[PDB]
Amino acid sequence: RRRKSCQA
Amino acid sequence: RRRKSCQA
Amino acid sequence: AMGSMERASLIQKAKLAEQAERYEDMAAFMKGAVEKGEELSNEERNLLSVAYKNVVGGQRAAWRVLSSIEQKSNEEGSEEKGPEVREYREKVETELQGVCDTVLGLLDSHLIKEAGDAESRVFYLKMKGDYYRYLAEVATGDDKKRIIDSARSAYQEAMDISKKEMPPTNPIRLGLALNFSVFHYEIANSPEEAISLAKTTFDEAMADLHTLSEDSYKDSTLIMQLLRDNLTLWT
Amino acid sequence: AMGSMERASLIQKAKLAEQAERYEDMAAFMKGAVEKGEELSNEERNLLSVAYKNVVGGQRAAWRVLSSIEQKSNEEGSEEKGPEVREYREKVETELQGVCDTVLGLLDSHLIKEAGDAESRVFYLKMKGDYYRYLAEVATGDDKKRIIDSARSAYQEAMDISKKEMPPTNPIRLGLALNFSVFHYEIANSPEEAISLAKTTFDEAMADLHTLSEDSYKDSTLIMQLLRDNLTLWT
Ligand SMILES: CN(CCS)C(=O)c1cccc(F)c1
Ligand SMILES: CN(CCS)C(=O)c1cccc(F)c1
Ligand SMILES: [Cl-]
Ligand SMILES: [Cl-]
Ligand SMILES: [Mg+2]
Ligand SMILES: [Mg+2]
Ligand SMILES: [Mg+2]
Ligand SMILES: [Mg+2]
Ligand SMILES: [Mg+2]
Ligand SMILES: [Mg+2]
Repeated sequence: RRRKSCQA
Repeated sequence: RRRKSCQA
Repeated sequence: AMGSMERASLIQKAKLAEQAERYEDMAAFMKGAVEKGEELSNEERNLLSVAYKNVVGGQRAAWRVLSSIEQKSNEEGSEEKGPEVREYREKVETELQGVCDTVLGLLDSHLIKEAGDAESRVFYLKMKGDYYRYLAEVATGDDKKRIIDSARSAYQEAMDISKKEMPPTNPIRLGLALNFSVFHYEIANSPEEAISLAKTTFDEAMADLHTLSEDSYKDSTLIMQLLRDNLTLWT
Repeated sequence: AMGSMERASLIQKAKLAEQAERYEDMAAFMKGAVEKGEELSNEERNLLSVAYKNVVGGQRAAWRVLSSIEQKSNEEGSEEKGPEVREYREKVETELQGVCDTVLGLLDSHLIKEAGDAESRVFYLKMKGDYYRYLAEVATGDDKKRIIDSARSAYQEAMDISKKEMPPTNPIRLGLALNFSVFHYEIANSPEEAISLAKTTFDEAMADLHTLSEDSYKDSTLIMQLLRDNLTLWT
C-alpha cells in the first residue's frame, strides 16, 4: 500500500 | 531450525 | 578513516558488509572507495547505491514513525508530554540530513563532473535527485522550495540525457522515471504529472521489449511492474 | 553523553526508539538511565534487555555470516583472497565484545549489588550469564575456559535463587532455564544436561499452570513452547 520507488 | 533463546 | 585501506579491499569489504546486512559499514567502505578519486565501475556504483539507500531508508522509516507520534501529540485533547518527542524526531532528522549531505558531497566532489558515459551520468544525477528528495521530505523552512527545485533540476537533467542516449527499457532510465514520478506525486503536489510520466514510461518500455534477450527482459519488466504498482495505487 | 538528560526523558526516548526500531539509540538511552544510579523498575529492566539484545543480536548474526565465509576461505581448494575477510570478521567481533563489556560493566557498576528482590537479582544474573555466553561464542584463546566458567557461574547463582524464591511458572525463571539449557548444549558441550534441564523445567511449569490466571497462563506457556521447540530439535 506504500508507493514504490527504486530499491534493492 | 535455529534453537531458541529468550528474546523480544 | 578509510584513507589507509586499499581501494580493492574497501570494495571487497563492502560486499562482505552487504552479505552480513551491515549497511552502515558498507556505506563507510564505499565512501572510502569513492574518496580514492578514481571513477566507479557499474558494479561499484550499484554497491554505493545499495549501501546508502539502506542506511537512509532506515532513517526515513524511523523519522516517519516519530513524526506521526509528534503529530498525534499536537492534536486537541492530547496530554502534554514535554519536548522529548520533538527532540528525538529532530535527532533522527539531523542524522538523516547528514547522510544525505554526505552522499550529495560525494556526487559533487567529484563523481558527477568526471562521469561522461550516459549510464554513469544518469545514475549519479538520479542519485542527486533522490537525496534532495529525501531532504525535501523533512524540510519545513525558508529553503524548502530551493531543496525541491534542486531535486527537480537533477532529475530533469537525468531524464533529458536518458531520453537521448538510452533505450526506453534501460533499467537506469526506468528507475529514474519511477523515482521522478514519485517526486511529482509526493513532493511537488503534481499527481497528474506523476501518473502521465509513469504511464508513458511503461508504454514506451513495453513497445521495446521485443528487442531484448530473456535476461534483459526480466530486468526491464521487474521495474515496469513497479511503475504499474504505482499506477494502480494512484488511479 | 546522556549525563545532561533527565532520567525520565531517557526512559521516554528509549520507548520512542523501540517504536522506531532504533535499537542502538534505545541502548544508549537505557545506559544513560542506568548511569543515573537509581535502581530500575520491572519495565525499565525489560527496556534495557530489549535494547541490548537487539544490538548484540545483529552483531552476532553478522559475525556468524563472516565466520562462515572465513571458514570456507580456509578449505582446501579455496583461492587466496587476502586478509580482508579475517580483518572484517575481527572488526565486527571487537564491536560485539565491546557491547558485551558495556552491559557487563553496567551490571557490575552497580545494578547487581543493589538488586535484592528475587525478580531483579535473577534477571540481572541471567543477563550476566547471557553476555558472557556471547563472549564465549567468539572466544578462541587463553581465557576462553574462564569466560565459559563466568557464564556458568552467573547462570548457576540465578538458578539457585530462582528455585528457592520463584514459582516454576515465573517467566524470568523459565527464560533463565531456557538460556542456561542453550549454554549447556552449545557452549559447554553438555547436550544431555541441556535436554534434562529443558525437560524438567517444562514439566515443573506444566504442573503449576493450574494456579495461574488466564493472562499469566499465556505468558508462561509461551516460554514453555520455546523449551519444547528446543527439545524437539535436540531429540
Ligand atoms: C532493479 N533496480 C532497482 C529498482 S529501480 C535497478 O536496476 C536500478 C538500481 C539503481 C538505480 C537505478 F536507476 C536502477
Ligand atoms: C517472554 N520473555 C522473553 C522470552 S524468555 C520474558 O518474559 C523474559 C524477558 C527477559 C528476561 C527473561 F528472563 C524473560
Ligand atoms: Cl534526543
Ligand atoms: Cl575491516
Ligand atoms: Mg592503492
Ligand atoms: Mg570519465
Ligand atoms: Mg546508448
Ligand atoms: Mg534529575
Ligand atoms: Mg535494592
Ligand atoms: Mg517469591
